[PDB]
Amino acid sequence: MEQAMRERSELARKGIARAKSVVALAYAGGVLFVAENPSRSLQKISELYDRVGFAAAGKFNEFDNLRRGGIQFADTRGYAYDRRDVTGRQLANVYAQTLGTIFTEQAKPYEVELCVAEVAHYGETKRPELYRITYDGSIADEPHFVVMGGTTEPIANALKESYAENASLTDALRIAVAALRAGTLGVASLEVAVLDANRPRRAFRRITGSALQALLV
Amino acid sequence: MEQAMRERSELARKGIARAKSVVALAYAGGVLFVAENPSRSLQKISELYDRVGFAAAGKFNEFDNLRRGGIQFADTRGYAYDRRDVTGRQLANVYAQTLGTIFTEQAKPYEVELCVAEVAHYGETKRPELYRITYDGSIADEPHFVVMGGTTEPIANALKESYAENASLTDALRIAVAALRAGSLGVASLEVAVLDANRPRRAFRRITGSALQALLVD
Amino acid sequence: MEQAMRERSELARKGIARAKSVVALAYAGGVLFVAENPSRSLQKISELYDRVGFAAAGKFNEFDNLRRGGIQFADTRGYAYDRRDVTGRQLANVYAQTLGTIFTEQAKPYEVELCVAEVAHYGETKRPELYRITYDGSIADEPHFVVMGGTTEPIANALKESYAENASLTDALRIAVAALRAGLGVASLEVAVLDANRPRRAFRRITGSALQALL
Amino acid sequence: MEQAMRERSELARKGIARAKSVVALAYAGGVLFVAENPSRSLQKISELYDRVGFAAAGKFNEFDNLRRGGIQFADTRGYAYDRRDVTGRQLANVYAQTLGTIFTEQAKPYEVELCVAEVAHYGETKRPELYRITYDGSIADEPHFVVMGGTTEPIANALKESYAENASLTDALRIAVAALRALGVASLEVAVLDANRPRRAFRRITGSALQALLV
Amino acid sequence: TTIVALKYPGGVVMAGDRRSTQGNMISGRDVRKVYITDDYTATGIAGTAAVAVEFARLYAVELEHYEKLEGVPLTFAGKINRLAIMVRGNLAAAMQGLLALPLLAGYDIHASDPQSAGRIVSFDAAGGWNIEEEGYQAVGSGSLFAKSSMKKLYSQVTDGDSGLRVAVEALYDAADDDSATGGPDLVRGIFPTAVIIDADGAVDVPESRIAELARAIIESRS
Amino acid sequence: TTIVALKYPGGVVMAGDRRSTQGNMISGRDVRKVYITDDYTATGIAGTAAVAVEFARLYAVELEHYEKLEGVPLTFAGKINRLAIMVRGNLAAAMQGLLALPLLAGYDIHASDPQSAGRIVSFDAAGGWNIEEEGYQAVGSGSLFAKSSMKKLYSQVTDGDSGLRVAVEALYDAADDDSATGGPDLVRGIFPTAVIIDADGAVDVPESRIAELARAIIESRSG
Amino acid sequence: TTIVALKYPGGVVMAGDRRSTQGNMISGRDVRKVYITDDYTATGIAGTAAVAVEFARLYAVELEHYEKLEGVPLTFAGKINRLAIMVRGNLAAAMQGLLALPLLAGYDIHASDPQSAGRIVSFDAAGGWNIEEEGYQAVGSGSLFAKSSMKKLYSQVTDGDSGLRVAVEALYDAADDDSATGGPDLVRGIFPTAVIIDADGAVDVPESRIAELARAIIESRSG
Amino acid sequence: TTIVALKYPGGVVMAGDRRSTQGNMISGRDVRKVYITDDYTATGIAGTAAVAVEFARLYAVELEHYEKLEGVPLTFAGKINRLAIMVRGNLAAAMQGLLALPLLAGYDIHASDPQSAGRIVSFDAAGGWNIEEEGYQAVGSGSLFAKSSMKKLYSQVTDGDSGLRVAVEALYDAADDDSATGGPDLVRGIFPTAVIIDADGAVDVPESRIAELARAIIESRS
Ligand SMILES: Cc1cc(C(=O)N[C@@H](CC(=O)N2CCCC[C@@H]2C)C(=O)N[C@@H](C)C(=O)NCc2ccc(F)cc2F)no1
Ligand SMILES: Cc1cc(C(=O)N[C@@H](CC(=O)N2CCCC[C@@H]2C)C(=O)N[C@@H](C)C(=O)NCc2ccc(F)cc2F)no1
Ligand SMILES: Cc1cc(C(=O)N[C@@H](CC(=O)N2CCCC[C@@H]2C)C(=O)N[C@@H](C)C(=O)NCc2ccc(F)cc2F)no1
Ligand SMILES: Cc1cc(C(=O)N[C@@H](CC(=O)N2CCCC[C@@H]2C)C(=O)N[C@@H](C)C(=O)NCc2ccc(F)cc2F)no1
Repeated sequence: MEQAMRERSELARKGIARAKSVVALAYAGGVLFVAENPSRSLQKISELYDRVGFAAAGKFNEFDNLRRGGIQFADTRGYAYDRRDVTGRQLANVYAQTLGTIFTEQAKPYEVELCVAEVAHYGETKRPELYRITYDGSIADEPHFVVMGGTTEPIANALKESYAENASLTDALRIAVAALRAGTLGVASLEVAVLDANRPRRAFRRITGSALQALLV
Repeated sequence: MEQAMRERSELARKGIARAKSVVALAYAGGVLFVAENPSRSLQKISELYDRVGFAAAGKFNEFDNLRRGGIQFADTRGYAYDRRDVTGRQLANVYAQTLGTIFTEQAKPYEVELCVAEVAHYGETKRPELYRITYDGSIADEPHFVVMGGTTEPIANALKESYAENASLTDALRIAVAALRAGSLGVASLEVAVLDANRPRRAFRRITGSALQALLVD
Repeated sequence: MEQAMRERSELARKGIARAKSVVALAYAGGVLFVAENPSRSLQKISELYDRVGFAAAGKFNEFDNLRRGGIQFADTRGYAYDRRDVTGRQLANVYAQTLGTIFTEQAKPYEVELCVAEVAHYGETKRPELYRITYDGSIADEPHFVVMGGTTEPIANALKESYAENASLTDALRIAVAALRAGLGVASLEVAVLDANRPRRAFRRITGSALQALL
Repeated sequence: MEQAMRERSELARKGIARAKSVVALAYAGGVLFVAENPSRSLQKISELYDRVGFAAAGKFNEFDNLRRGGIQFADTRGYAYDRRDVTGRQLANVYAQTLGTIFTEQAKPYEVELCVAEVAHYGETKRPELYRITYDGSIADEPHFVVMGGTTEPIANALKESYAENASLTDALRIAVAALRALGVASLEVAVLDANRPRRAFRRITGSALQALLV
Repeated sequence: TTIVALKYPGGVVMAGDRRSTQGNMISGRDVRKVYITDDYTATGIAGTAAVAVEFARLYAVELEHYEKLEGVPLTFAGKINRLAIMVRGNLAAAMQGLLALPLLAGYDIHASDPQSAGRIVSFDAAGGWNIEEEGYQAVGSGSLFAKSSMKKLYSQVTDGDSGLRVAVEALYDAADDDSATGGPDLVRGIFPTAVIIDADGAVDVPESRIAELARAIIESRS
Repeated sequence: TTIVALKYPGGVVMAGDRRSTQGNMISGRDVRKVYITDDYTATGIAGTAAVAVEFARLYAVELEHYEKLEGVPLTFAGKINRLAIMVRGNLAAAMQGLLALPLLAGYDIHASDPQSAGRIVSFDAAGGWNIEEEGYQAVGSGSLFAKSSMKKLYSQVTDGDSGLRVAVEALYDAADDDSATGGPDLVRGIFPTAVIIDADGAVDVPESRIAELARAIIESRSG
Repeated sequence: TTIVALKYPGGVVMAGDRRSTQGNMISGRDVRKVYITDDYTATGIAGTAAVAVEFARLYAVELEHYEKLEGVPLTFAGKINRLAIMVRGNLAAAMQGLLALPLLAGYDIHASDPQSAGRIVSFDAAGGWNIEEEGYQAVGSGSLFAKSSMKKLYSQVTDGDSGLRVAVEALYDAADDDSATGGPDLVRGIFPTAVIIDADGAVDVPESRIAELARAIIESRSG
Repeated sequence: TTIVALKYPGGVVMAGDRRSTQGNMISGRDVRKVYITDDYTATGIAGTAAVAVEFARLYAVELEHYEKLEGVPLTFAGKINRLAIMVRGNLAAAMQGLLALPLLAGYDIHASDPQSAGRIVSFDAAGGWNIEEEGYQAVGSGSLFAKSSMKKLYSQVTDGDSGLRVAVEALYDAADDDSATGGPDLVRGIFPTAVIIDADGAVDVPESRIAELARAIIESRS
């Protein structure tokens, strides 16, 4: 029993440790996702729902399976009730249940770490919410930032000394890429997006290409 | 768990290492597929959809199951939505999920490596896209070429120092055949095909017989 | 995993290596099947479809299973499309898939080796096709002959030395019986032919005094 | 994999080794089944169909399940087609398939050995056919006799030394009993596939009549 | 039946008659057709008594089920969608006589203005719904009479009290012209039930108040 | 439609017309209704064209399927029973207008006397069959005409040429009295299809032989 | 009901009336029948209020579902096929009185010429669709009147604002001849709803603009 | 609707009208009823517009599906079998009004004689089929008119140009007697669609060529 679960835990951890790292932090305009991703078309950050965003680390097919399941959950609940009943807390909760089931019952555990974020609805005053779901269904409520994958202690500490609330978009971005480096890196090796509390309905936005370049400098 | 996934990984990897080699290559007119293959009718390169092609290394019946599954998926999406909604990205994504599941839950993992390629729709300007999907669901977006099966380091090196994005069909073909030899060769031992971005609708086209001979010689 | 597949592979290979041998070779008239076979009623060679024939080596109940499954496939596809859509390539393809599944998932792997052959339709020019499918679903395209069962090496070499394209029925038959011996009269032989000169059903058995006359 | 299959093989092999023995042989009047059977009411020899008879050695409940499944097969096929389409080779073939499936898949392999025999239809001239299906689905086509169960080699030897084609009923019976000792009416189950009866060839030879024959 | 609902400054009121019939025969005098379905919501239901009550019961259990599972109550929009889905699910039965046709009155705690946050939602037997912008609405065999009354009396609604008065007098006119709607029964002491909902939640209106208003309308007419 | 079948010494012959209709309208002129179902048997079917043809194709596949699976062809009795089972299976559809009423002719290689090995089997829509002992049979909308014709002409049947003559003439009478059965079309060259079966197997009668017999019948009846 | 759509240079407009009935009885004065279903498409459905709304909502959800799952929206063709599939799915209910008949207006961000990137797609109850090439379309009980009116007025459409006036006018005529289509209600201040779509996306038309167009139409047709 | 198909020396031509109705009301002027279903095959379908188009789309997808799965296209006999099966599969819905009656035209790359490799196959609603041997066929509400026209005009079919002209003229005669088949529209410039197949494949006939043919026919009849 306990040996099986220690093995599953280790296989998973070693999976996530060997993955490229990801950071999502609260900033003045909402929440920022910055991910080490050289791919041209395969994405690790994603929209879940109107004000709810998603980012993961680990094995791509597994956390993409989870992203898709989450979009299914969100759209279904929004339809059967109302759009405004879909919340980040809910999706973190279902991811917790889903990953716990996966971790105890599936042939192999998912080598995955997940971050669900929510910003306020348009015109409302509400602190952004970050949640981290680890491979075994553990769920953590985080106030300022979330760090996932690779070697996290360096990046988390970098942020812990450089993170300041109400940061602007460029400041927050540079703090995030700086923390990532502690673990040369520009448009071609980054996937960036934001939950932008200023947009009226769909808050998820990718910042790519000329825009991202402009913001890095 | 650890030993099980350990020797699953070893069994797939070594199955693929003993299989003939295959090369997919961006060239001036689209994508070129060249596979070491002695059969006249048994195929490891195949059309998937209008502008999307497929190549595989490893155990034939397994990558053929996968090829058939992919044709099923593409024809189904195209009919459910419109043909223009089928992309190489989608097929690669579905292959990574499928092969991940196979790898963790099937009696034997599949001894296969897959390449999905896509070229521009007719009249459009879009650099080809090449995707590699390995036995465990890992997926990699690649810029110029993909090498699968057998001993890949030599062939990748030959292409890295020989590759030309703007080569002609003939040039790209002899580059690919050269690299395949450097990984160890005529019409009777090759399967060649192309995703031709110049065709109006279906870009997939095989290059057989005296035509393939013409491309090899002079 | 590695343990299991090693065991399954060796069980299959030992089974087949203990079984009697079978040869199929292309000759001027079509395809010739010759199998060492002492039974008078139990058969190792079979018709599949109009121009497609089947030969198997190993455990009878298992390759008879796969023979019935092939006939099911052939007839069902021919009814669903047209008779001419059925090919040896696709029968061989589905046997590849089937033995692959069997080999990895049945309680015991099948101890069988399979050959599927096609000849041209009446009045057309098409080199015969020969396919060899082994117990793990591996499939091979062969131009001249296919050897299955028992010690395949002596027979394969004998055929490599003695095989000539477009032999006579008599000469192909002699070459075959001779390569077989390297690892035999009427009463110990089952012989059949895919006869490209038959109008629709090419499969024909050469039995009794007719076989004797060519021996 | 090879472990399981070895243990299965020798479990069934030893089971059959311990069982009483059964012989079946072709004679001038059809086919004769003679088995050692102390019971007065439990049968090891059975009619399957018009001209098709069944005999078995080993564990009773298992070869009785197979006997019943065979009758089911014959009555279903004769009904689904015509009576005349049911052959001994058809029953022997499906017994092969079944015993193979049992052998690889059942919780315990069956400890049985089966003989299926067929005599000519009334008024025809057809050599009796004898089939022997072993515990692993292996099947064999026999021209003169089959021995099953217990120590088969003494009996096989006796018959190979004492067997004569077209023997009379009383003689074949004598030789058969003799081979079995290598045994009176109360210890013998004896039946015949009588090729001179119009429809159903199977008839037991029991009690007084059996004694008159043994005398 | 007549169920009525109307918006007044800072709240909403809903009121329903007490009559049950089978054809022409009076089978009940004291049935309740208006239910507090949660702290900020009442549903009045016309149709088959059993299906109506079943709807109210199920609906309240459903809204609270969500609230306990998710830690927060459904938005008003979601509450509407769940009632509407219930009605649509019953259409097949409703065509065979088992009809539940609801009317929703709520107070939206999330709305901007705590004086216009009152909500009245009408439904049709397919589950179609509409949020009533003109201040009042009614359902049931007497709903036309009730609506044509409130059309004239609605200018008198200035607070909870006058709104309840107009609601009970609408129910009165309904009873005057529809025999399937019960009027105030002064002999037995049975009167329409009513709920009023404001920022402080939904509350049952004391019978004695409705009786007072009924006696005042009755006296007024004679 | 009219399909006819009849025995002649040492074999059997089956012929069928070529017409396809939708009410009064002629929708087809060259349809084929008589089919070599295997080396020794032909089935001809009347009713709805799609279901008729479907039956013929599936029944042929079934016989050859048994023969390949078992190494031996079904007995003639088994062939009958399989056709009857198919027919019974179609009954509900047949009552809703998807009708298939067949007629079977063949040569029984396992019969006693090659002198009387020809077989004519008729069916009804519930799947009942009967092995005709009086030498001829017909099915389809023109069947009673063709059978009364053959009732007068059968004594003229002494070999396969006479048998094929009598069957073409039966079809001719049938088309003469039943507008849903087509007669010979001399303008277009379309004549009934015919199978003749003996110990050497079932073979198609070339169109030109039917043409010749047609012209003989016409000229016989005009003068 | 009357819903109209038409193409103007560079864009499309769609407008719908506000009326809900049960038989003769007016059960709604402010219902919304035209909906922005994605950033570049609007859908307007006639039929049973409940099914029509449910369609608009579920369709928007399906389009955004695809966009989130695959990182890119459906092609316009795909969007059409999904609406058609929904309608076909509802057919049996619609033949029992739960009808939803949509009219689709859109701007194709992948069309060749942006000035004619406008798209107007009409549907029938079976899910058959046609992309309208003569520039306008209408659905609902008043769509005949609206379409004849537009046949006469379309030549005046030279831009978005004249397209909006023509759409409002078509709805006016419709309400003039069809009691199940509501006209502008000047006492209550309720007017048709309008969506307009160009390269910058789909935007709701403010009620005041529709009100001005309506009052102009009314004064025009008066003294 | 009217769809026509005819063989000409070395190929085949199919053409269809453009009209869509609902009873007497004209609901479509430019609908397409003839579809290149693969490199050597076109199918035209009469009946319920939605069902006809669905049949063409799914049919071509089925043929290409087989091609990419097996590496080789279905024989012509196999394409016929598959279309037939689709129709028989739809019989139940067809009885209730979702009808789809196809006409198949093709060029058999495996036929013996290239000059007679053209194929025309007609179908009935039960899935029965027939390979036409007399040169021409038609389908839809106007097909009797079109076939009776072609019967007179077919002797003039000596090449693809004559074949195309005779086809368009049959569509013209149909539209002249069947209000559910649309004639050439000169005001709008809408003309029948047409596809021609020979050894080089199946190709769409440009609208302007159909227009020239149309005017020549009208002229010739005035
Ligand atoms: C299929 C069927 C219908 C009926 C029926 O007509 N049932 C009557 C109700 C009735 O006779 N009853 C007395 C005993 C039990 C309880 C109840 C009170 C009804 O439903 N009549 C309809 C016309 C009606 O009056 N509906 C009013 C109403 C609305 C909402 C509500 F909650 C309660 C109500 F009574 N019975 O079976
Ligand atoms: C459900 C349905 C039935 C029909 C229908 O009546 N279909 C006609 C046949 C017809 O119009 N067709 C032309 C296009 C296709 C092929 C075929 C030839 C039929 O079935 N008619 C019956 C009454 C008939 O004539 N049957 C004769 C017949 C018998 C056996 C056979 F094999 C073929 C035949 F045509 N249509 O839809
Ligand atoms: C089975 C059934 C049908 C009906 C019915 O007639 N339902 C009416 C709608 C109605 O009475 N209502 C008021 C309260 C509820 C919601 C809505 C506002 C309808 O559907 N009438 C048709 C004739 C109609 O008016 N349709 C207009 C329309 C079109 C699109 C849209 F989105 C909304 C609409 F109201 N009731 O039960
Ligand atoms: C259950 C049902 C049937 C109908 C109906 O009659 N639908 C009409 C089609 C129609 O009104 N439409 C305009 C808007 C949408 C698309 C289409 C173009 C039809 O099917 N009519 C039949 C009689 C017809 O005219 N069919 C011609 C036709 C044939 C083949 C083809 F591919 C397309 C066609 F329009 N509506 O609901």
